[PDB]
Amino acid sequence: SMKVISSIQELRDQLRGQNRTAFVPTMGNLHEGHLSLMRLARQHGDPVVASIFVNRLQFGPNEDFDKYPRTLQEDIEKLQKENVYVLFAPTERDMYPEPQEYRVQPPHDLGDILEGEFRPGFFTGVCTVVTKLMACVQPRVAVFGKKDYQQLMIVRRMCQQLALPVEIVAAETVRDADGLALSSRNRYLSEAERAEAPELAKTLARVRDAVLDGERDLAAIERRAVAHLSARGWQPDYVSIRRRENLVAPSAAQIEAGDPLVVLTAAKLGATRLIDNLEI
Amino acid sequence: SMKVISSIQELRDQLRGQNRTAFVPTMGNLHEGHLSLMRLARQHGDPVVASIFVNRLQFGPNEDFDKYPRTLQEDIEKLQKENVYVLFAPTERDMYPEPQEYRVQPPHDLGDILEGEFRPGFFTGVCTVVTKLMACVQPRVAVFGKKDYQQLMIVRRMCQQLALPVEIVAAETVRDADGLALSSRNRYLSEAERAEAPELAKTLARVRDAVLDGERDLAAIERRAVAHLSARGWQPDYVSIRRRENLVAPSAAQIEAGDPLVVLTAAKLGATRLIDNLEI
Ligand SMILES: Nc1ncnc2c1ncn2[C@@H]1O[C@H](COP(=O)(O)O)[C@@H](O)[C@H]1O
Ligand SMILES: Nc1ncnc2c1ncn2[C@@H]1O[C@H](COP(=O)(O)O)[C@@H](O)[C@H]1O
Ligand SMILES: [Cl-]
Ligand SMILES: [Cl-]
Ligand SMILES: [Cl-]
Ligand SMILES: [Cl-]
Repeated sequence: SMKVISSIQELRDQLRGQNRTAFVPTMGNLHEGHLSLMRLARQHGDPVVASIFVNRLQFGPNEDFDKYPRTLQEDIEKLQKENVYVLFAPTERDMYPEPQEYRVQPPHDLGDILEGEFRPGFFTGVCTVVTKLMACVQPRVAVFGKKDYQQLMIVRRMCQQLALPVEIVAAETVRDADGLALSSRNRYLSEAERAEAPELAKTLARVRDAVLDGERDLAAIERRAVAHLSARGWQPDYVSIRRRENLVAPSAAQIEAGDPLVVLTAAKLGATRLIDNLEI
Repeated sequence: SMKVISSIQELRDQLRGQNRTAFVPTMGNLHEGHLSLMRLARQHGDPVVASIFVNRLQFGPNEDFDKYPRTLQEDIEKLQKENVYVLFAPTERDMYPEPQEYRVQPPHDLGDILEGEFRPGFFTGVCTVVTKLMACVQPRVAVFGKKDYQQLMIVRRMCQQLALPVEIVAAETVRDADGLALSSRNRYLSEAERAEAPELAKTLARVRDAVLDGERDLAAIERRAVAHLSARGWQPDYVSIRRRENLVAPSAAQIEAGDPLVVLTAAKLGATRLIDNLEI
C-alpha cells in the first residue's frame, strides 16, 4: 500500500535504515514522462520514492506559479499502479515553514546561460529545493529527465561539488505520438497552439540533420531555426547547439573532432513557454 | 584523407597493430542514422572503420536484394565529413569468392521469432556476414543501432558465445522530423505511403502509453495496435511487447516487478516492409 506523506519527520521515520533508495522529484500533474522515470528508478534502487511539490522558489513573479496544474488525487492513482513505495507530498508549510533565506547558488557560467538568462534566478530556486529534498529523503540514487537537460547537468554537478552522496541517473525524454515533449504545461495550449506545438521538435530534428550532414557554421543553423519559428508565430528565446559535457558552444576544432553535441531550445507559443532538446 | 578499401588483405595491412578500432557495419545508401553511429563510434574507439556491403545471405528470394539502393560515391562523400579513417567496401568477389557454405547459426528461440519468423533464415545470413566482417576488421568495439533491436541482441550474444573480443555498443534510433525511423528502404514508399508511414511510430508511442498508464493485458494492447494499422491499410506482421533482456513476453509477475520492456513491430505498406521499436 503506497504511503502519502506530507511531514518531513514522518518521511524520515518511514525511510529509516533504507540505504538503496531511488528518488524521483517532480512538481506533480503526472504524465507518461514521469511514469517512465518511476519505472527507471526501480531498476536503480529500492524503495522508489516520488515527491510532488510545486516549488515557489523556482517561479519568477511574472511566471505561472498560480495556474500550475495540480491534480494530486489522480497523481496518487497513477503512482499506485507503478509500484512506488512512498509519495512525499509536502505542503508549502512543511517545506518552507519560514521564508527560505539559505540558498544554493550554481556557477555563473552554467546557471546564468540558456534557461538562466531568460529565467533569472531559476537554478538557484531549483538547486535550493533539490538540496532540501535530498536532505529529507537521503537517497542513494535520484532520477532526472534529459527533457530539462541543463537542469540535469546542474544537479549532477551540484551533488558532486557539495559532496552529496547521491548518484544521478539520466532518463530519456518522453514524447507524444506527434513528437511534442510531454509537459504538464502542454495543458495551457489552445487547440490551435497544440496543433502547432510539434513544430518545435521538428525544428530540432532539422538542426540535428544539418550538423550530421556536415554544416560547420553552427550559428547560421541556429539563426535559420529561430527565424523559421518566428515566421510561424512562435517567440523563441534561443536555439543553441552546445557541447554535452559543459553546455559551451564548441570551437571549430571541437566540431571537427566530433565532441558530442546537443541542440537546446526554448520558445513561447502565446504565454506558454516550451522547451526541448535533441542530442546529436 | 579517408582510405576506401576493397581488398581484405589491404584492409588488414591498413589496420595492422590497431588495438582500439571502433567498427560500424552498414549496407550503404547512408542516411543520418548511419552518420549518428559514426559519431558515436568515435567516442568509443579510434580509428573509426565503416563498412558498406549489401549481403546476399540476408535477403530471401522474394525480397529486395536487386533493387536495394546503392549509391557508393554519395556514401563516400558523406563519410568524409564524419572523421572516418577507413571505408571497407568489398565487392561480392572480395567477400564471397566462392559460395558461402560455412554459416554461423543463432539459437532457435532468438532466432526464429519475430523477424526470424517472418524472414526465415535472416539471422543466419546476418550472423555469418557479421562474423566475417569482424574477422576482417578485428575491432575492439562495434556499433549497432537499436533500430534493428533483435539484431542488436543477436550480435551481442553471438560475440559473447563465440568469444569474439569485440564490445558491442548500442546506438539510439534516429527518426525523421515526423517520427519515421530512417531507413534506406524509405525510398521505396510512394508519397501517399511516406505520408502514412509515421503512423507506425505513433502506434508504438500509444502502446508505450498504455503500458505506462497501467494496462496489464499486454496481448489485448498488441491486438488493438495490429487491428489499428490494418484498418488504415497496413499489412502488419506483429506488434509485440517483450522483455529487453531476452525478447520473451513477460509473466504477470514480471509486469508487476517492472522488468524493462520494449515494444517491437514490423508492418507492410504496399510492398515495403518497415520495422520499428520503442523501449518502455
Ligand atoms: N517528457 C519528459 N520525459 C522525460 N522526463 C521528463 C519529461 N517531463 C519532465 N521530465 C522530468 O521529470 C522530472 C520532474 O519534472 P517536473 O514535474 O516538470 O518537475 C524532471 O527530472 C524532468 O526533467
Ligand atoms: N534510423 C536509424 N537509427 C539508428 N541506427 C540505425 C538506423 N538505421 C539503421 N541503423 C543501424 O545502422 C547499421 C547499418 O544498418 P543497415 O545499413 O540497414 O544495414 C545497423 O546497426 C542498423 O541498426
Ligand atoms: Cl499539488
Ligand atoms: Cl550523453
Ligand atoms: Cl543516449
Ligand atoms: Cl537498455
